[PDB]
Amino acid sequence: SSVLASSPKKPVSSYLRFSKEQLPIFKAQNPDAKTTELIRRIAQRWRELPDSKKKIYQDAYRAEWQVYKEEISRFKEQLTPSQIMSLEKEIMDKHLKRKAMTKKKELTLLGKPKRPRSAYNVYVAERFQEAKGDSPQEKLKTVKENWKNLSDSEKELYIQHAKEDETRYHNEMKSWEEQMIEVGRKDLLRRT
Amino acid sequence: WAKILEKDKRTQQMRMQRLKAKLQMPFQSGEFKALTRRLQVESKQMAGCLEDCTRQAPESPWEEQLARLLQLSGQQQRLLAFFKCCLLTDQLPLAHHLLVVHHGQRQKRKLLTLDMYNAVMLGWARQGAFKELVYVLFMVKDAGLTPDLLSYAAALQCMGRQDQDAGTIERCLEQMSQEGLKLQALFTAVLLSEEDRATVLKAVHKVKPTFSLPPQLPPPVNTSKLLRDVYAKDGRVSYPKLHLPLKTLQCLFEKQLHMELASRVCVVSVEKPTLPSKEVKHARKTLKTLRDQWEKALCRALRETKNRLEREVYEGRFSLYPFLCLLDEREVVRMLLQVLQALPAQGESFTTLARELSARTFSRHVVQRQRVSGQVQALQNHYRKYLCLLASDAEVPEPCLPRQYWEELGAPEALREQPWPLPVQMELGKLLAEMLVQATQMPCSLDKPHRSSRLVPVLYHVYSFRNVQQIGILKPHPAYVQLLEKAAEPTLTFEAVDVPMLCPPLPWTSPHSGAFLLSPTKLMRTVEGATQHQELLETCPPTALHGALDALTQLGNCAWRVNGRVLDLVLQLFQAKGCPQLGVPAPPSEAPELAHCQKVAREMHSLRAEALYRLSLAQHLRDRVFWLPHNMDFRGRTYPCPPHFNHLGSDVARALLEFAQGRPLGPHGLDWLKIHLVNLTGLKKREPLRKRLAFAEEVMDDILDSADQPLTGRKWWMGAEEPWQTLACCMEVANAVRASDPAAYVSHLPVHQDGSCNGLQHYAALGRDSVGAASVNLEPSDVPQDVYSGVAAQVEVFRRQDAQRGMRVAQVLEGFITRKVVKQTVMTVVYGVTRYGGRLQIEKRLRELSDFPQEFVWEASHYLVRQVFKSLQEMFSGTRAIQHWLTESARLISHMGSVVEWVTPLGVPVIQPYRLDSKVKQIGGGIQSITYTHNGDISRKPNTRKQKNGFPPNFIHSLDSSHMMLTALHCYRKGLTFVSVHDCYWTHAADVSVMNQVCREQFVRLHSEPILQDLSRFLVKRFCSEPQKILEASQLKETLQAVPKPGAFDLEQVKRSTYFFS
Amino acid sequence: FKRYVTDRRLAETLAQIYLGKPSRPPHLLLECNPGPGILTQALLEAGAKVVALESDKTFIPHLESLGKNLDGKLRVIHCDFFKLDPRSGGVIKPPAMSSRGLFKNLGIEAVPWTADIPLKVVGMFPSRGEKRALWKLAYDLYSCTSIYKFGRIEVNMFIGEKEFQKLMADPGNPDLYHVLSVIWQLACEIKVLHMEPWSSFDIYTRKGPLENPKRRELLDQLQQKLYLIQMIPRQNLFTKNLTPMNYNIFFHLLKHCFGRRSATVIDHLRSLTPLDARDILMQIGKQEDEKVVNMHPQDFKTLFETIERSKDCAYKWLYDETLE
DNA sequence: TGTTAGTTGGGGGGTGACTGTTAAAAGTGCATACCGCCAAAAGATAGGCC
DNA sequence: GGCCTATCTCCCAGCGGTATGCACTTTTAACAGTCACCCCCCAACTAACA
Repeated sequence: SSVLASSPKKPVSSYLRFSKEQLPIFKAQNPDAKTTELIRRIAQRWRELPDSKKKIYQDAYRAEWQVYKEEISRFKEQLTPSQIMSLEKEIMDKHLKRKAMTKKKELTLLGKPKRPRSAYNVYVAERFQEAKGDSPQEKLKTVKENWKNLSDSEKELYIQHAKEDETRYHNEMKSWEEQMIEVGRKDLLRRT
Repeated sequence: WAKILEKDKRTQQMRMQRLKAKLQMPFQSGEFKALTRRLQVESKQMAGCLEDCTRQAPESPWEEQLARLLQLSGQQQRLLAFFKCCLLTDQLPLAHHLLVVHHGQRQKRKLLTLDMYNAVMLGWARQGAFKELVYVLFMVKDAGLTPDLLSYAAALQCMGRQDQDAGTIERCLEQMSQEGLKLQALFTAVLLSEEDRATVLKAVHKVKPTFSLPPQLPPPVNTSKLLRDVYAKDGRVSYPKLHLPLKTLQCLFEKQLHMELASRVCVVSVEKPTLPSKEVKHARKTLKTLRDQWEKALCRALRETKNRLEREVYEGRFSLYPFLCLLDEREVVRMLLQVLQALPAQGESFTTLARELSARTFSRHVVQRQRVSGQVQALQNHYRKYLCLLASDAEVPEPCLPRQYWEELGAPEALREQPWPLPVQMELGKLLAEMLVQATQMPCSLDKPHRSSRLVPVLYHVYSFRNVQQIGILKPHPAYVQLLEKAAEPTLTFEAVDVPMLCPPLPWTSPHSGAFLLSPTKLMRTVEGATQHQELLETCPPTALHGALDALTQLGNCAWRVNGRVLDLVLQLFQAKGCPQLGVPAPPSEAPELAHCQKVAREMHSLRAEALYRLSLAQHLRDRVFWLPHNMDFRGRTYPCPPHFNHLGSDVARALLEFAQGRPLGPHGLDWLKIHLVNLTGLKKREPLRKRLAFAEEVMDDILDSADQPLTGRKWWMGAEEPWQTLACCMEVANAVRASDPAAYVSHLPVHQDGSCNGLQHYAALGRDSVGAASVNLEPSDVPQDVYSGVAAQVEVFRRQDAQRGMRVAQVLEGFITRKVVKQTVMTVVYGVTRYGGRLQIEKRLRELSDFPQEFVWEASHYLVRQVFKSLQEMFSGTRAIQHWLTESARLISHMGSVVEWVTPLGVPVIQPYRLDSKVKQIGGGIQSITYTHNGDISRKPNTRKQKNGFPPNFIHSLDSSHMMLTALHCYRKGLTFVSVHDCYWTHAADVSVMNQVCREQFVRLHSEPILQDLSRFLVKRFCSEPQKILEASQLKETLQAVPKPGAFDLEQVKRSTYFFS
Repeated sequence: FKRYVTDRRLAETLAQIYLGKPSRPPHLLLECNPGPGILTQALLEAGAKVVALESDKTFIPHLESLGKNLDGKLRVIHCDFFKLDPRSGGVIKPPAMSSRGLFKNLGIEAVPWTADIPLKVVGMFPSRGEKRALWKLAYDLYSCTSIYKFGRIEVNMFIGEKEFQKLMADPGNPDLYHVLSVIWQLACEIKVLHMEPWSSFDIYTRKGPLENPKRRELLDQLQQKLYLIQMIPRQNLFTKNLTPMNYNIFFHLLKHCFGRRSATVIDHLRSLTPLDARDILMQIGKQEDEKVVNMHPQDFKTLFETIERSKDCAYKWLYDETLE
């Protein structure tokens, strides 16, 4: 029901299928072992073996390429220009999704601002376990109602903790921007 | 809270481990290169040196130094310009980053050259930093390029600046011996600054305290045959002096410096005021608010472009980042706004605008660099010491020419930058043009602003179609044009170069250093073949060009002032409807089937803008003294540097200008003033001098009436051929006669002397033709001779005999052959016969007279030229032989693949700029792909059609220039003011006798030398002394040795000719 | 490099297709080049009159030899059809003439546009510069000058296969679609009457009737096929918006659009007009992603009239006579 | 000076990553052939082709 | 060498846009056990944009 190649079955490449099928073999031979060395053994095996198996796997992959060609031909007979436009739109959406995932991974793996927790955020982080409820949303609602019931006298300590965490965040932020100038993420600075 | 803080600490330490790993990990992954990263400071054989010694980093940076450490593609020159600009912009880490990125890749390492490493080595020669210099040395040896003198100079500068151990420098200088690198070669003939050689001297003095450079004190003297007398110590000489005192000339220099440091001059308009409102204030307010909005938009766009191109410089790509940091933002935006203001309603081409924007940026960079350095103060000191020779009440111990005094004093080097390569100029201009189009935005409906909220561009990109081809032009929105015309601007703006100087211009000491104080100006103003002329000029021996440089300096030293009495009358006509027959253009609004009325308004709207500009500039300089610099084209013809307010032009241009220093008339000056008036009248052209003077005495009352009442009177001066000059002479003669003493009256009015056709005079002198030397006035006679009458008679005879055949062009022209059209035809045939272009002018006269049928003009002109050509063949003898020989030599030289080259008798080399079409290259982009001819292409070959029909007039042009230069240089020693305007010589009325002597004697001394035979012996050495292809050399040798025999005419008789120049 | 008809069967079928049975036989038929002859005899035997227009004076005796009868049916005149009303200034040599004098001598007068056809022209196009001849005819048609000042004249000339294919093209075969096709398909009604190979026609040069027999082998080496075209101008061409005073702006718009073919209509309208392009293209009933290639000629006319009809704005165009 | 939006924490879910062979998409920067005729004078000459 | 063919003023002035082909880099989806995205109002912040 999808124009993209996910809905049909795409043939895995013959050499690629060899490297794929050797992985469970050495997974079973070496249970709970790291695949870091399993794939290295697979690559050593592929580099050591002669080119005749590569040639016959080329012939097999050529046959699968011909059957994939006729599948794409009948699909194009089934396809419409509106379906081509929808396919292009799905490709652009996939590009946007992978760009967003990549930039989020770059933000998380590298140094990232974790902005300070407010007074209510500190109250939630401290007193969430004490509250009792059937569902977590009910627990958050009870914590929110209790926080609204709290007076400013008890809230002064939470505001002080929020201010201290703001100070540590600001210092960590100057250190992070200095370190990231040392790393060179010119996009990861304040604009002004 | 303890657990959350502990988890935060573990993640934080993990991030420190990640950042230490990133600092440790080499940048070998392209996905990381896709992101903007830090600056980088640190094959099988290429990486052999860097693999070990860099890893075990030396504790002592002085070790591993130099030898102890043991035509371009078009893209490469862009990288070289990038590094050379990063030297000036103080961004060495950026250039180092790009260099290491290009060094890492195998595809990008090939196009790097030794100069690109040497630029960075010189960049870190300053400011110390042994580490980076050692790293660049490692990279150079990885590439394999053996180091040169400049690398050793950079290392010496570094150790001198950091003042490290002298034993290490002595070890460095025990190296570089046993090799050919001589030490004195560092200090001369290598382009490095004075601070660089000072630091190298500081190093060498600690190494070798006995190292002294050779002084080379005395300069040489020209000592050629024709220029021996002007450079001779034994003689009596009285050099002229300016009338103003030293303090005034000291104050004018500051005004000129303040005018040239800024790049603009604002001049009040001479248009009639519009002080009544008539809703011009609404337009004026809308202009202001829009022009501030555009300024803010341009600043924002510039900052965004710079922040994008910096990221483009990162990730290892070339871009134009250092070029946009060469100037401040406000100056770039101001230049763009000035360019948008001076935009015609029709629009201009994209490539023209682009170029304009690139040239202006380079000029402002050159001017600003001298401000950030100290050359301005040195120029002030040298100028104030120099002004003693050119001023009154200030005496020099010995008399000498201004160039000799300039160089006798210690002169600053005044180093200048080499020009940018062409692709960088084109891309920078295109980028700024794109910014201008995509930044400016304007309301759609201006009459009703609240009704519409749509925003449209100011400038539109459109195509103009001609034949198959399309030209992309930029056109303003018509509402903007209507708004501009509806408001009245009280101010026009000029550049500093386009305005006359307010101080004596700087002397000509070299083909690069010259007229303007800070702006750069070249001797030869040729776009075609621009590099070859300059290379020939810098190649020649140093003493060759003193005559031309001294003559140009003398022409530049002349002081000028404005004749305001003529100016008042001209602007009186200008502000009214005006009179178009005298020369003042009428307004387009007065003028009125639709296409005709559209075109007639267009042409006068074209002319009136130029008239307005000249009149406004003249009113600006109404009460001031000013100087006009000069230069020369490839033929030797001398032209002023300002484009429109040069003293050349029409009658109204020459009427407003006169001398600033006055000399008494003497016993005989007033007779010369009367003869000049009769000469400008246009009558009595066939009469002796005494008849002219008697006629002037008979028309005394008429000239007095024309002087006292110019417009209300009988209007005699309008009937003259050139009215305004006649009016000026009328005023001067009236003031002279109404004085008490006719002598001892100071006159500031130029007097003109000119031959009929100097080309024919030079042909007659070369061939020694008796008939020609009688036809033009080289033989003494009591009555003048006129060539144009004889040519007109011969053409009339040929036309009359052709008319009987029934040819239409012969019989249509009856009663129409006049002196003026014959004059224009002869001037076209003799001078500027290259690619016949006076035909248009030849058309104009035939169109101007009303009796002629207009539709027959096009066939008529093409006829007339042929006839006069034949006439000039019939009358003159030596002209035929000389033209035939020059044409044949040009043909046979051009067939061999060589452009025509020769040397003037004064030592100036001349080469011809005619070549076939070059390979045109294109630049792609967003708005448009642009195409440009690439100058200096080797594959260009001679154009035989243009290199054949060009040789005979160009040689005569060079002879004209030589004669004028000799006359100027020999009139300087007698204390005379000399000006050269077109074919005319201008001098004060008192001295026109003695000048008339000199102008004859030099003509006898230039033509007493083998002009033709020296060509015969020089062209064979230059062209016919090659053994590579003797097949055509054997044929060309005879015609190169075939010089026409002279006739029977005594040249010395020209000394006694009294109508030779009249 | 000229050609005529010298056979008898081909002259016969051309004579029969030139004149239809309902059409009036005394309707004046102008032959743009009779040549040596042969064809004109067939036209005389058909029954209609002839006005002969021969460029070369050399044939003028033989053409005068026929028509010894005083009926005036032959009426040979010396001029050239394509050099009629020369725009370039100069003396009108006997090959060049003015349409006014020629049609005064013929005795023909003016007839309004919404009326029956005055004349009929048979002839042939030049071997080189068919584009230039078609462009000059279009300039004479859109602004009523030269021949087209009096009534609504047809032409029945011959054309080559390349120029024929470049004309009459549309979306569907999109590659050859260009400006001259649009202006001719709006200007008149086009039909095809007859097609022949080039070998049937004679071949002629300046020295004589072309004697090279291997030039027939060059004719087969080119293998060019010739078409006969009927071009009858349309009655409703001159709409209130598209007038003889407004035709140059239409030509500029077409040349601007067919320059930079791959772009959309909106992108070109951004340069052409200050008004909104989305409004115009939704008003005519079409979409933004449309290319200029797949746009029919009547939508080009409708676009021009839609721009022209608006009276809200003072400035609707960026074409002044400066661009000329 | 007024308006925007994405982070800071909540849990469950699905969805994609870290270890890697395969082998072709896929992207860049050049060089070059080919459309457009927007309509338009006469004569002498030089080059190119047979 | 001899016949015939193509061209000309302004130097200014310069032409743009499509489609094809070819030496070279990068660079991704396919399989999976198991931990990162993304959500939710609460309020606050607030740098950034207009």
